[PDB]
Amino acid sequence: VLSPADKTNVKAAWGKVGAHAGEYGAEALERMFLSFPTTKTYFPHFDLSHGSAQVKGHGKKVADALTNAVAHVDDMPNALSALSDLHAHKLRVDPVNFKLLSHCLLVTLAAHLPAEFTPAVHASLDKFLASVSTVLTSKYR
Amino acid sequence: SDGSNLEMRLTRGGNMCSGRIEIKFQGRWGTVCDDNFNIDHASVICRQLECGSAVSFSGSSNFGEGSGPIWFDDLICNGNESALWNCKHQGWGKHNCDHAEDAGVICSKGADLSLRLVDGVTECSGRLEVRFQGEWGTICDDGWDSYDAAVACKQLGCPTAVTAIGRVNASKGFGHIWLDSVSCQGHEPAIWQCKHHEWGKHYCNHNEDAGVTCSDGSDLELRLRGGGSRCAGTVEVEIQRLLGKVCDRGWGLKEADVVCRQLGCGSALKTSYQVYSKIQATNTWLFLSSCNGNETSLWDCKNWQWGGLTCD
Amino acid sequence: LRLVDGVTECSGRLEVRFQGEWGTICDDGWDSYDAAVACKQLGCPTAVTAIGRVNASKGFGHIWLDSVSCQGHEPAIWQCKH
Amino acid sequence: HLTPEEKSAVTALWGKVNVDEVGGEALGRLLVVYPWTQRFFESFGDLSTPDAVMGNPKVKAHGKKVLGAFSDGLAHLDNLKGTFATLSELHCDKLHVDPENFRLLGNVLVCVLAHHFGKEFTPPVQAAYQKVVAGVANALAH
Amino acid sequence: CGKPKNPAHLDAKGSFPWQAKMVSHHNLTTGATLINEQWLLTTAKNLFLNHSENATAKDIAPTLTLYVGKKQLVEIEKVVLHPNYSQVDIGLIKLKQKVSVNERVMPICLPSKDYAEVGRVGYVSGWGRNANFKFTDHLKYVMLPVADQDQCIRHYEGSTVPEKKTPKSPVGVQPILNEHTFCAGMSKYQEDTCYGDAGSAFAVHDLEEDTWYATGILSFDKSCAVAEYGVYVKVTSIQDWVQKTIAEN
Ligand code: HEM
Ligand code: HEM
Ligand SMILES: *[C@@H]1O[C@H](CO)[C@@H](O[C@@H]2O[C@H](CO)[C@@H](O[C@@H]3O[C@H](CO)[C@@H](O)[C@H](O)[C@@H]3O)[C@H](O)[C@H]2NC(C)=O)[C@H](O)[C@H]1NC(C)=O
Ligand SMILES: *[C@@H]1O[C@H](CO)[C@@H](O[C@@H]2O[C@H](CO)[C@@H](O)[C@H](O)[C@H]2NC(C)=O)[C@H](O)[C@H]1NC(C)=O
Ligand SMILES: *[C@@H]1O[C@H](CO)[C@@H](O)[C@H](O)[C@H]1NC(C)=O
Ligand SMILES: *[C@@H]1O[C@H](CO)[C@@H](O)[C@H](O)[C@H]1NC(C)=O
Ligand SMILES: [Ca+2]
Ligand SMILES: [Ca+2]
Ligand SMILES: [Ca+2]
Ligand SMILES: [Ca+2]
Repeated sequence: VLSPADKTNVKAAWGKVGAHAGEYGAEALERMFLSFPTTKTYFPHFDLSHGSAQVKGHGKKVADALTNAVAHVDDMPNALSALSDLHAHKLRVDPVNFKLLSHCLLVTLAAHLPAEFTPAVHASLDKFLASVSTVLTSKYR
Repeated sequence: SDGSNLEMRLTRGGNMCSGRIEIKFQGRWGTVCDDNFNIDHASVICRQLECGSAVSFSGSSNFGEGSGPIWFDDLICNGNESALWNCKHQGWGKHNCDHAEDAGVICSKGADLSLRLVDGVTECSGRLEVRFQGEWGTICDDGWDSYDAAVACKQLGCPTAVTAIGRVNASKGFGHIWLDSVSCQGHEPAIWQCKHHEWGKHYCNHNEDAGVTCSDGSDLELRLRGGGSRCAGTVEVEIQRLLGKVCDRGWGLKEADVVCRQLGCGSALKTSYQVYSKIQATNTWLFLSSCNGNETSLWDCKNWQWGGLTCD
Repeated sequence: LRLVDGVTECSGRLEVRFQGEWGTICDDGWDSYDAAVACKQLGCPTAVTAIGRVNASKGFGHIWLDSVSCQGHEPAIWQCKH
Repeated sequence: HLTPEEKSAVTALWGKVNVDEVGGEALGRLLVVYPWTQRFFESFGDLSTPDAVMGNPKVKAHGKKVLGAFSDGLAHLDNLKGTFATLSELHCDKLHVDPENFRLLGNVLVCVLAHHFGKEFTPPVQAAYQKVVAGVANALAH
Repeated sequence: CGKPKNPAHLDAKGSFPWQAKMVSHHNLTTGATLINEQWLLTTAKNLFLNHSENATAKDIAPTLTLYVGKKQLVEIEKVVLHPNYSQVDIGLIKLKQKVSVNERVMPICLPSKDYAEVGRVGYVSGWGRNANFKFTDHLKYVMLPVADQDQCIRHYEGSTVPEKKTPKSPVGVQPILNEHTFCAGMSKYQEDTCYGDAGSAFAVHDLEEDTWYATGILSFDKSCAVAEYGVYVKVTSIQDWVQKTIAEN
């Protein structure tokens, strides 16, 4: 569970990330695609070339979703209701991908903000991303 | 029973005049549910303990879950009454509540409330500090806006003409974060008469301390420095006698029109300037939030912050 | 089961009835075997079966089914997994 | 498998790493983020708080050893399967570390490599690094 | 009864025989417990997979593949749900042929006395998801302490009195909580069940009789360490229907 100190760490880290969140999300999407090709099956109608604006916008959307989740860390299931229903029944995204994406997102932060990515902040971000993934994948059926 | 044998106590609080409400009946300690609990109940309670002027009332898990039976629920009380057990109620020991609905109260007698500013340019500019139960703390900036700054400036008694948010030139505080999510409407006599999140569970950190800058309006100046003319360059702000720059978190031509209009230099064209001269370095900055574009001055722009963040 | 807003009586948007009202079907998971069983159920030729609504308009009301899988053996649509 | 460009990139980048710090940091990150892995390292004493594991010399020594194994694997990219066979038997027989924990180590190791390299960790070389960590994880599995 | 070969996240190496693995026709893994030579226990939610709940159990039975021991296949004959499945997710499954009890296939027999006392330490093993949300290749087993019922009700529903309940499950989905359930907290190292371990027995080791007793069947595995409590159905509250169903078949 997210302990109150854990919440403070997550809040501070996502405040420090700043407006670069959209770029980081796009980079995370591209990195997940490149590392594990199998995750591209869920984007058949997507221009996945280098510098594509489509994946840029998708990463911006994911980053905005995560920022909204952080703002509502105490009531996360309600914040991600629509996205949970979209990823659970409509798209039927497998749970594994989520963890993959999380790791990718994490590494992106480590690549751009080494100073603030202390081990405690690492634990906090991992717990928060695990909670988000579990909420989005909960109703998988 | 006429109520003489009954006794009441506040437990698990900062001191005797604050905490969870408990009462003794039939030799058993118990709590009171927060159903239909308001400031009238709080005054009734801080009329009987000799602690006066009930500051705040709570509910649920503010002070921790209690133990024992529950005596009262769904009470209706007036603002002036001798004791809590004289109010109209369904019956002793009759309730639909559980210990996740216990009630707590904070009175003024233990709460020696006071407000101050520290570590700023002028007597009434800088970081806000609130005294609670003998300990000084700060206020989280989340939800801190111009109306709250107006209330604070009026509370301390210095000009209310221009009241901005932001801890100018002030460093991060140490200690407690007593207040958060203050929601003053702009006319309350003190910052703690407004609605605000509980005093316990805050996730802010000390990089987020709140502050205010109050001024008559005769000490704020705005200039363009660096360039061949008064109408082009980097925008610099001299507030009180402190010099600083503006951060471009959301800088666009929309706010450049307001700034150019203020200086009387026409309309904004480009967000850059030929490097004619050199400008000195400064550490305090000003941050803006989405000016509409038709404002007659940059000071009228909604919720502008004077320091307290970084432009990394 | 009915076909509406199509070129002939044998092509168009597919509708199903329940509780007394008609409703539409989502195309996701709708494969050639589903169209084959839909054609077979109705009194229409079944030599060639294709997916898609031809020059038909958008739906109205409630969507009363999604992601079916008939496999081609079940005589009727509602006997399939849904 | 690794294409010649990926091989060149991965070898060149690994040539810039330091043995004595990055492996220890990766191990400490695994201990702090996934608590159930402390059971195996109980021998190293106090692992209760992050600063303790970061400040433990034994953690740094074992990080050095695992990084040496990783460098050996890099030197035997073609024959990873036989390179780590002894270690596979060791972890399968005496310790009962599940195959997933190896991949956990690989991900934390990649994280700290990103931490150290900064901008230099371009996604194309990260793909190769993911492939090599996957290879070593599979080789150690059973 | 109750003699495993070896009493003892950590990879099992000869300790949990009663466990059984199930996969639906659309490749989702779930767990089950051996109760006797021919009968099992499982959660009802593991039976309504990829089809509407209006279908009959006869339609469910042939669509589920079942493994026991070391990847030893078995065939399902019948599936019978509890008449009040909406509030208790017990579901029993009958094997095509009675299994030959051996070290890798051996049941877990049921409590004669309740063991869901706060602080009691029990064992839970399952084929569910892991830290990377991939189904575990090797059987996993964890140790959990029983947790207070009132705290669990507060965690998932807020208040104990029915009129005042409101959903507050941290993982979105809400479990079935009533007098037929009990909850368990995380382990010492913050280990908790996740997707796919439903149906696994909450085993308690009684030293006086040196016997393992199945105390509950996990009915909420969506906690995945995000929620603080996992939810189980009490076997003692289900003993009678189990006995009646076994006798009737
Ligand atoms: C932290 C985890 C994730 C978050 C916060 C997230 C968030 C979002 C958001 C905000 C949208 C846009 C919805 C809309 O515009 O209506 C979306 C759509 C989508 N997501 Fe995710 N997502 C996550 C994980 C994943 C993963 C792991 C995959 C696949 C491997 C995935 C695949 C998709 C797809 C295919 C769409 C539809 C895009 C489209 O139709 O244009 N998502 N997600
Ligand atoms: C995935 C890549 C891994 C590599 C390359 C690796 C390599 C090694 C090597 C070379 C040793 C020998 C140390 C010695 O002889 O003193 C060792 C020992 C050991 N490893 Fe691993 N290992 C890996 C994964 C893991 C993981 C994931 C864990 C636990 C989570 C683990 C736990 C241990 C333990 C407990 C020892 C013995 C330490 C002691 O008792 O002194 N290993 N490993
Ligand atoms: C998409 O395509 C179908 C196939 O053509 C359209 O159906 C046809 O719609 C036209 C109207 O443009 C109908 O024409 C009318 O026919 C009657 C025959 O008695 C006549 O009285 C009218 O003067 C007029 O010509 C036509 O009957 C109808 N069907 C056929 C077989 O041609 C359909 O409207 C299109 N749109 C949708 C939403 O499906
Ligand atoms: C930041 O704050 C310090 C606080 O000390 C400012 O110095 C104060 O200036 C006012 C106005 O003249 C005086 O009343 C105080 O006595 C001063 N304090 C001193 C001199 O210790 C200072 O000007 C500010 N510094 C910067 C760099 O912004
Ligand atoms: C400035 O523009 C806004 C947006 O239309 C408008 O509401 C406001 O009244 C304007 N202010 C003045 C002083 O005209
Ligand atoms: C199911 O619940 C009903 C509620 O009235 C009860 O009468 C019945 O005995 C229950 N059945 C079982 C098998 O517990
Ligand atoms: Ca209430
Ligand atoms: Ca009430
Ligand atoms: Ca803030
Ligand atoms: Ca406010």
